[PDB]
Amino acid sequence: GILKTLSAPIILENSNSTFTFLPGGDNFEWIHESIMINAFQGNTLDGSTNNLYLRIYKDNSLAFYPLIGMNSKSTIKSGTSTLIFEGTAEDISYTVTFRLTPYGIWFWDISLSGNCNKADIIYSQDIGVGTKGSVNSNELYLAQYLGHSIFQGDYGYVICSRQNMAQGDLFPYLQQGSLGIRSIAYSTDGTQFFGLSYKKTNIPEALYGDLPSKNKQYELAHTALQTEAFSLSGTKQFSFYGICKTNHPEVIREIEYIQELEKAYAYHESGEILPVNVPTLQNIGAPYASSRWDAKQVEHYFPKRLLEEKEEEALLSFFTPEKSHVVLQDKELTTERPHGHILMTNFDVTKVPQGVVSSTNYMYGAFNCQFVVGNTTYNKLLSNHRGLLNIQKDSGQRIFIKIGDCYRQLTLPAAYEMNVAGSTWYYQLDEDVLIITSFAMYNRPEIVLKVQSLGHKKYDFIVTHQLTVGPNEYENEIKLTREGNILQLSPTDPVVTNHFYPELSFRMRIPEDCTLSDDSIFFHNNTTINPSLLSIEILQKSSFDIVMQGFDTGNVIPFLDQYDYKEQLEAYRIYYDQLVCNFKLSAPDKIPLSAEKLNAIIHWYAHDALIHFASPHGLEQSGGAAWGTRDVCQGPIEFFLTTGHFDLVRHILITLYSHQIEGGFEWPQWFMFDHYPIHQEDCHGDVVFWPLKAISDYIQATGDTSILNELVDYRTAKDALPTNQPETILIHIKRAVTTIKNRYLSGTALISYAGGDWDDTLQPANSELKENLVSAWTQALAEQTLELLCSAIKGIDHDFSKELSHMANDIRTSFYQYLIKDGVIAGFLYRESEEHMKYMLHPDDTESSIHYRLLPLTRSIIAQLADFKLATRNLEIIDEHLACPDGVRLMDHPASYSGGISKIFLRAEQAANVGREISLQYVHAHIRYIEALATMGLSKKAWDALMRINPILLTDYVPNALTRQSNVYFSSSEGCFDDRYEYAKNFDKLRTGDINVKGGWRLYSSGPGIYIRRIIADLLGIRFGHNVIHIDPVVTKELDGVTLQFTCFGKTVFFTYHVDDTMDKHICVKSNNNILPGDNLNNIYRDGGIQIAKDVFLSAAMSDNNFHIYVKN
Ligand SMILES: OC[C@H]1O[C@@H](O[C@@H]2[C@@H](O)[C@H](O)[C@@H](CO)O[C@@H]2O)[C@H](O)[C@@H](O)[C@@H]1O
Ligand SMILES: OC[C@H]1CNC[C@@H](O)[C@@H]1O
Repeated sequence: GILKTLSAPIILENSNSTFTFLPGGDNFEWIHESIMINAFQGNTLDGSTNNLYLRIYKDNSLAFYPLIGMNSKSTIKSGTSTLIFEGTAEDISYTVTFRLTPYGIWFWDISLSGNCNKADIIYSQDIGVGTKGSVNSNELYLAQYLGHSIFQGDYGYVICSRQNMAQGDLFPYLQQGSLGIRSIAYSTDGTQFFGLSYKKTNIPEALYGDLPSKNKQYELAHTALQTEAFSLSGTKQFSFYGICKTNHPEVIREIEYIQELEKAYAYHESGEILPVNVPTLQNIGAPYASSRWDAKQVEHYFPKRLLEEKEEEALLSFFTPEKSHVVLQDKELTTERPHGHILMTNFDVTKVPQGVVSSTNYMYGAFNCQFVVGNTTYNKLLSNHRGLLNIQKDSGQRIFIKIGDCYRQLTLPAAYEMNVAGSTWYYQLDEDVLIITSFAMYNRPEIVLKVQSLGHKKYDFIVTHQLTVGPNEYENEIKLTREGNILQLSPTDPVVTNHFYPELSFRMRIPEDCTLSDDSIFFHNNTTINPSLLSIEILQKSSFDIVMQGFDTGNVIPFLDQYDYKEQLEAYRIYYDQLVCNFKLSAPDKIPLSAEKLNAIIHWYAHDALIHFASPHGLEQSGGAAWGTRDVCQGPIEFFLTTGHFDLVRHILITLYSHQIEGGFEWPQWFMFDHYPIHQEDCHGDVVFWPLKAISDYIQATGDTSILNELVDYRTAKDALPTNQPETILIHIKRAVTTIKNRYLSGTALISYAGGDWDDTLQPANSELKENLVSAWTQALAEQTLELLCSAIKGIDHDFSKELSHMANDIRTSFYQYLIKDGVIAGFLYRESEEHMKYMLHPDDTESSIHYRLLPLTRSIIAQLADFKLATRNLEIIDEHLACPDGVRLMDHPASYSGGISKIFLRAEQAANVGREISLQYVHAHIRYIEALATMGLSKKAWDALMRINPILLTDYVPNALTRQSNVYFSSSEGCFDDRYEYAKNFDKLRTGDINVKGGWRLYSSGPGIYIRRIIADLLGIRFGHNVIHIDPVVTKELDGVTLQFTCFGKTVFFTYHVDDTMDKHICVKSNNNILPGDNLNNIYRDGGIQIAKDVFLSAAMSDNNFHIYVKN
């Protein structure tokens, strides 16, 4: 069987515009010249996110009715550019006329007939305002750059929106308002309209009240307008309108296009407008959310609880001794981002993995989205999760359960339990509990769904699956075959449609007695709308399973007889223990809370880091697949070096060097690491340093200078294909170093900024800024990297090593000579020539509102480039200008924002949303601050900083932090500022904790891996070198008497810490009371740690594996 693709059957056209709808009149794709206007495509079971609601007020009730889409009771007629919806709501008769005019302008003309005392209308419209590709790739991201301006016109509120992030070359625009009726209130974000409560109730919260009339610049661009209320006795008529422009290079200052709007309003099509068939749902009800569990029920299902989070004495979340994290219903209804989880199969940890199976799931009944095998974008069976509030709830795998006469889609459970192997949902039903589990198999490319009635009661179910079989829903036809209870799914025309994985297939094992269809079973007349919705009806069962297999290379394996969760959980526990070298903190007395948070989080961060490495995607950032060049060089390499996964790092490095670009001899920004030849050949200015630093770190850790002699190819810039001109890794390095030498500004060793540094929002706004800026952060990184390379290469190429030392020293000299003034490292220097220089992000830049930058302060310290005086000053500057309760900030003031046009920096001046790097607390940079503090031996500050970004019981540690998912990494911390203007004005509230702060994007980040390295290597102080162990703790007094279990060179040992201010030496290490000999480490800021030979360490370990570490702060 060939599954066809969904095509929207209602197609409205007019000059430069194609607006399509599903048969219920739900929005599908609204396109004006290449610009997609809506944010979300409707689906055949939920409809679309937009609507028009009639509300009727009575003395004892408020009622609300959708007028459009499949949830209205509307009949529909269509012409070539017009739709007419007709129906009744109570005893009001209505018509809604949709018009698509030639002017990139549309209208919803409403007509109401009847008799009632008080009514109003709410207009509701999700908005994208980007190319179709940008919208599809990430709606949240696109929304962040969509800047809303609010005005009063003739008929109250009008909302004008400019997309600040370039779409092709264009800055597109929307305007929305009302005509013939006043819009008395407005909102601009989906969180305002639907509310968090929607995730349980399935009712938009705003429908019960008044819109707030505030512009919230967040991730769910969603315009709502509320009319003045009116009585009806007779007929009343009025319209809403929209305007789309593909390019509006200026900032928005006023209502525009008034004359065009008037011309468009006179527009009517000449053609006939004829009835069309509207399909209707059959015995399908509203969604089903579980009732909440009370304290007694929680206690019964979860008797053993740790790290309990409570708010007003109600339990929100907790951890278990089995290493699970459990989230109770009330917590999800208070987190702006939805609780979720990524499952990933195990792989051989000595090699770069391939064909790794992954799946995403979310608390609110998204049981399996984005099931993939290998490439997370292309090698996909199930559609991605989108949005935040589950308005569109048809993606991936979903479950309907028959309650009374009606199938009801499961949404919000009573509890949601995550472990590294699986997720479990607990739904309270009438006198029963339904348990759903989606879990990864060990050693097999499988995810398994199990459904179990606890009371062994029988139910009817429909399990739906929005198929892709490729990167996107609705894009390609699918080949589906069935042999008994085994389905096989694969792309049609696999060689051609997939040159690179021509054998890509999937299989599903389905229950014995089930029937198979598309969405036809949902509809009264059995009409198929979406043929790629794979529906499985399972009648009168108390349990069932669906087993899902992925094969990137067609190595099909038979299904097991029994699929047991517990066995997988046990195998994954061991794999994750080994991955972190059996890390475990203990004490004989009460373990300190900080240590208890580290034991709980270490395995969660290891999982996040391993995903970031092997299966590169996140929760919000679903579109990844590739390795970022600077990304793989940080989180994964630092994680793997810390835990002794050296063979893996070697293989990563070989793969990485194979992706260096022929000719330019830099790296791409990102590249696929599988068989897909895709990369981004244009790079930022810092990227080149990262593979150089990483190979040098690898060489220092292992002594494996052999890597330098490996013969390794390059890739071509344009088509990302192998060049078949291999050279030694040493020569790869020499070529990359030449690109660095050629960046010196003339007369100096100042490294030109080029395409930007670490901060992707700080790309230069023009070519003069690109050529003439110098990033002090980049300068410091260069110095550091070239010094590290010098050492790594010293034994192999004496001469190149001397040239590397000269470079590093000249860079060092220029750093001190040009980038420091009055003891303050400037964030940037602008140097057109010796005669025309200007500091930026420095106190001398008195024109600017920004006078301090974090990044150079931390990197200069990490590298031991900053002398003690400068390091000490750096820390005072942080304390006085950058330090907040939620961590250290990237600058002392926000980047400029003046309506979206860039002057100096690109995305930093374009983002309308206070979030991501624009939040100024980008957690990765805070982690480098921790690293800097550790380098300086400042244990109190370091451990305090470690805790400020630890999501476990975060609200207890940082009182102004809003709670968020406690078992996942959060990438940023942003003040609750609705727009950039308020953010600038009341910025200082961040320093003093007088504004709440909330978490950013989850999971996908270098953070988890570099956090793990801070914990183990820098703070606990256990680091590895060539046949040596380095012991160099930076611990507080509360770690006195605490022990770390850690596997060293394959031997489990126990490091017990003693903090002793009265010692003579800085450090002493003892086993069986014998002092271990070794040499002192080099550190310009404090007394160094100790280097102990591996044979010596291991010999002591054989007699007594309890090492006692005496350290003086
Ligand atoms: O997706 C928005 C996000 O993109 C960030 O950049 C990407 C990076 O995180 C990822 O590792 C690679 C490979 O998939 O693609 C991109 O370079 C960017 O740094 C952020 O500013 C944006 O928020
Ligand atoms: O701009 C800060 C960071 C954002 N995510 C990708 C990283 O490579 C980058 O440094």
